Amino acid sequence: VRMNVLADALKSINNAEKRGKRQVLIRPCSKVIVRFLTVMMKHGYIGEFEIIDDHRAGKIVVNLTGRLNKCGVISPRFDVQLKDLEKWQNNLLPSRQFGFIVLTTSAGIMDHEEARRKHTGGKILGFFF
Amino acid sequence: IVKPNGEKPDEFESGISQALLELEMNSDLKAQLRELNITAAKEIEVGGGRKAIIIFVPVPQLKSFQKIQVRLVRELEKKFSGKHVVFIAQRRILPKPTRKSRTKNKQKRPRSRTLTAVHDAILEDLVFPSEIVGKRIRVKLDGSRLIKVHLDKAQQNNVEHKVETFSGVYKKLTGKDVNFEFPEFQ
Amino acid sequence: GRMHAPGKGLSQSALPYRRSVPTWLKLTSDDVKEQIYKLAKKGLTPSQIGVILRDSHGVAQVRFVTGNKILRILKSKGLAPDLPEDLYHLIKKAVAVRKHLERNRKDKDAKFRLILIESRIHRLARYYKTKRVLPPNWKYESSTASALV
Amino acid sequence: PLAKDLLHPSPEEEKRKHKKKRLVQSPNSYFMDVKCPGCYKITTVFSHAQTVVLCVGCSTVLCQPTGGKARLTEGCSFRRKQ
Amino acid sequence: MQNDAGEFVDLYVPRKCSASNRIIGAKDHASIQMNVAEVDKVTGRFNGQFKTYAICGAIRRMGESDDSILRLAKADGIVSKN
Amino acid sequence: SGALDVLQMKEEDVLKFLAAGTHLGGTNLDFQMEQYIYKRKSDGIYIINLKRTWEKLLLAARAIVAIENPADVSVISSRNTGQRAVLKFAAATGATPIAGRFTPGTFTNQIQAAFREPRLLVVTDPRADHQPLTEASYVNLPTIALCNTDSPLRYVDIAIPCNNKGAHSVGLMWWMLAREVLRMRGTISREHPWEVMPDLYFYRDP
RNA sequence: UUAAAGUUGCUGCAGUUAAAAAGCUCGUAGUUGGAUCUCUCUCGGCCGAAGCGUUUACUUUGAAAAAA
Repeated sequence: VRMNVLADALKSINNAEKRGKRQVLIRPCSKVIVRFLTVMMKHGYIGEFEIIDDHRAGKIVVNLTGRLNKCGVISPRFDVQLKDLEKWQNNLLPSRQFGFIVLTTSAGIMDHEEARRKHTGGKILGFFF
Repeated sequence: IVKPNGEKPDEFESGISQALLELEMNSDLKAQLRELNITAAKEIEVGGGRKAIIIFVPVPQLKSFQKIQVRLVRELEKKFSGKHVVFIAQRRILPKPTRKSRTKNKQKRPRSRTLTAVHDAILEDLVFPSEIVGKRIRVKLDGSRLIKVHLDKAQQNNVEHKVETFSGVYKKLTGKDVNFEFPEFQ
Repeated sequence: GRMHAPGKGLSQSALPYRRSVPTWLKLTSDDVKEQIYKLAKKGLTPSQIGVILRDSHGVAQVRFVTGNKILRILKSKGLAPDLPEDLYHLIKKAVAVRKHLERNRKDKDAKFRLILIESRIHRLARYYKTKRVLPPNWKYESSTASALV
Repeated sequence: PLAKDLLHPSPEEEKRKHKKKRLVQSPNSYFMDVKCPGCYKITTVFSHAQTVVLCVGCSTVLCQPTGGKARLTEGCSFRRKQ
Repeated sequence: MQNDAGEFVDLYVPRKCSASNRIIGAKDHASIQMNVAEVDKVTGRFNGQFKTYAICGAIRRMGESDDSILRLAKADGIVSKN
Repeated sequence: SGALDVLQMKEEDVLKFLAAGTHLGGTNLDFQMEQYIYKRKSDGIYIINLKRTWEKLLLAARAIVAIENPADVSVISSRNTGQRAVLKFAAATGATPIAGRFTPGTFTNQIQAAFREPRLLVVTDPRADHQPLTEASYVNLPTIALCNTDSPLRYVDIAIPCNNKGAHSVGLMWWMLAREVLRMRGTISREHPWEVMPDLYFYRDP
C-alpha cells in the first residue's frame, strides 16, 4: 500500500525527466509535496506547477524544464543535527557547487544552505540536483 | 435590521437597513424580511472608480437569504447607482492552537471554524447564483499563488459582468488573489 | 488489492465535485429524515436505505441534503442495531458456511473458505472494540452465533 | 507523446477515460425522469438503478434492473434531468 | 565555468538540445542541427535569415524528432496555428 | 506557411491531391502519426488531413531552401514507384539522387567508391529504405521522409503525411516539393502555374 | 588483529541460470502506515511572580560533565 506519498511523487517526476516529457501528473498531493516542489522551483529546477483541486486529495501538474538530473527521497526521515550536515551533503550531493538537501526544520521546509544560516537542524526529507 | 455583536452601528449600514425597510412595504417579500436581519455592511472599491458594497448575514439565516437573493440584488442595485452587492455569511475564525493556550478550549475547535474551511465557504456564497464546479491553484515562479475558480456555464449571463468585483472583494476580505473562468463543458 | 483474494480489481463509485443538492429535488431534510425513519421501521440496513432513496426518491447523497449521514440519523433517533452492519453480514455468512459444513464433512473448500470469513471477523471486532462500538468483552464464539444474528 | 497537455484534456479525451481516472472524478450516471404512458405521474429514477421501481399510483413496473443500466419497460419515455 | 576573477575556464560551451535541454555530447553523432529558412512576408521568397534547431540523438532515436521540430516551428511562428 | 496568404493551399492543389489520392492512408496507424490523421471511415482506410500535409511540405521546402549548396541534398528511393520521381526532382532542383539500391556504407565508409557526405537526406518510404535512415544517424544527417500512416518515425525529422503507396500519389508529392523549392527560391514564381506537368513524375508500368 | 573486504553490506552486497525465494494460505507480537486544522488570570515596582496548554519524540541554546 502507499506508504510515503512524497516518495511516489518524486519518482514520478524522476522517471519523466528520463523519458524526456515536459509535464508530469503527480497524484495525490500532500502539502509536504507542495513545499518540496516550491524549493526546487525557487532554485530554478522545475518551473511552474498547478494544483488540481478535486475534493479528495489534489493532483499536481508540474511543468518541467530540462534541468533536473536527480530528485530523491530519504527514508526514514533521519534526524540531522547541524554538526552532522556535512556528512549528509557529502554522501548525497555530487559536488560542493550545486545540488541541495531538503530538510524539514521547525522554521520551515528549507535547503541545507538556508538551514545553515538560520542555524537549525531538522529531519532530512530528500535531495535534488 | 442591523444586529451587531457589540451593538456598534455606523452610517453605512443605516442606509442599508433603511433600504431593506421599504421591502416590508413595497414588494412581495413581506413574510420573509420580518425574520431576517444583517450584521455588518462594508462599501469598498474595486476596479479603479467602480464601487461595490458587501453585506454580512448571520449564518443560520443565510439559506433563507438565498431564495430571495436574486430579487434583492435587483431591488437594491436599482435604488442607487451601479454598485454590486454580495452576501457573505459571518463566520468566526478560531485561531490555530499552539502549545501555549488559555483555559477556554476545554472543548476543541470545530473544523468548520478553520481558516481553510471558511476561506472557501466564503467563495461559495460570494458568487452565489452560479456554483463552483472546479478549482485550480497555480503557483507562479516567485512563489505566489493564483486561484482559478471555474463556474457554471448555464448561469453565466447574469454574473458574467461581476467577475472583477468578485476578485476585489476576495482580495480584501481574504487576502488571496483569484480569477474566474466559465468553462465550455465538463 | 483485495484482502483475502489475489485480485487487484478497480470498481467503485465516483462522487461528483458539485457537493450541493441539485435544483429539481423538492424534498427538505426533515422529509428525508421522515422517509428514513419509515424505511428503518421496515427493517432495512443503513446500506439498503441509501439505495431506495437513490433509485426511487431521487436523493443522491443523504449527507448532502440532511448534513448528516445515515447511521448517525438512526443512532440518534434510536432505531439502530447493536452489532454493526458489516459485522452482522460476516457473522450471518459464517453461520451458513458452518451450518452447511456439518452436512458435508469432506468439503475442504468451504473449510478453507470458513477461515477467511473467520479471519475477517476478528479484524472487524478488533476495530469495533477499539472505537468502543462493541463492549470490550465481545468475542465471536462458534457455538453461540446462531443467536447473535 | 512528450508534450501533451494535462491541464486541458479534450472533451472526447475526458469521456473516453475511466470515471476514476479522469482529471476530476465525474460519475457516469444520471437521474432520468420516467413517464409511464398508462398513468400521468413523474417518478425520478436513477439510471444505474437496482431493484425495481414501482409507480405509486398505477402500481406497475417501470424498470427492472440489469447488469449496468436499468432498462425501462415498453412505453416508458424519459427526459434526462439537466 | 568561471573563477572568482570572472575569466572563463572551459574548452568550449556545448550546445543543448532545443527540445529537452539535454547536453549534446562531443561524440553524439545521431544529433542534428537543422536550419529552416524564413520567407519574405509579402512575396514568399527566401529572405536569407533562418531559424536553427538542434535535436539530441536520444530524442531522435525515440522518434520524437518529428513532433519536436514541428512544435518548435509553431512557437517560432513558421507553421500556422492549428 | 506562417499565416501567410501567399503560401496557402489553393483550389487547384486540392483537386490534384484528391485526384491522386494522397489523402487516403493505410489500414493501420502508427502512434507517432495520429497527429496527422483526420478520422477513420468504414472499410478501415484512414483519411489523412490535408491542411496538415501542406504545412509539412512547406516546412520541408524551407529546410531544403536553407541549404546553400543545392547539390548537398541527397534524394533517395528504393522502391520503383519513386525512382522516376527522384531523378526528375533532382534534375529541376539540383540535388543528388540515389535511385535504386543504396549499398550500405555510402555515408560511413570513406574508402568506398560511392562515398558522399550530404547535408540533408530526403527519402521516400521509411519502411522500405531504412538503410539510408540508420546510416544517417552515424554522420549527423537531418531527414525528410514522405511518410504513410503506418510507417515509423525513428530518425526522421520532418515526415510529410502522404500516401506513399500509390504511384500517382508519390509523383505528385515529389512534384509539390520541387515546385515549392523552386518557388521559394529565386526561380519562376507564384503567378503562373508550373509548366512542368505532374505526370512527368509518375511511374510507368510496362 | 585492522585496512584492503561493497568477501557481513546502516551507509552499502546478493537470491531466474553462478551459493541462495519458505509448497500454498491464514495469522498474534514486531516493523511500517493515505488527504486534511493560520498564552492569560489574582499581586508588587508598562515591567516582574503564579499558572499553563494534551503529552512526547525532534532541533537549538545553556550548565554540568577528573586529570593524563
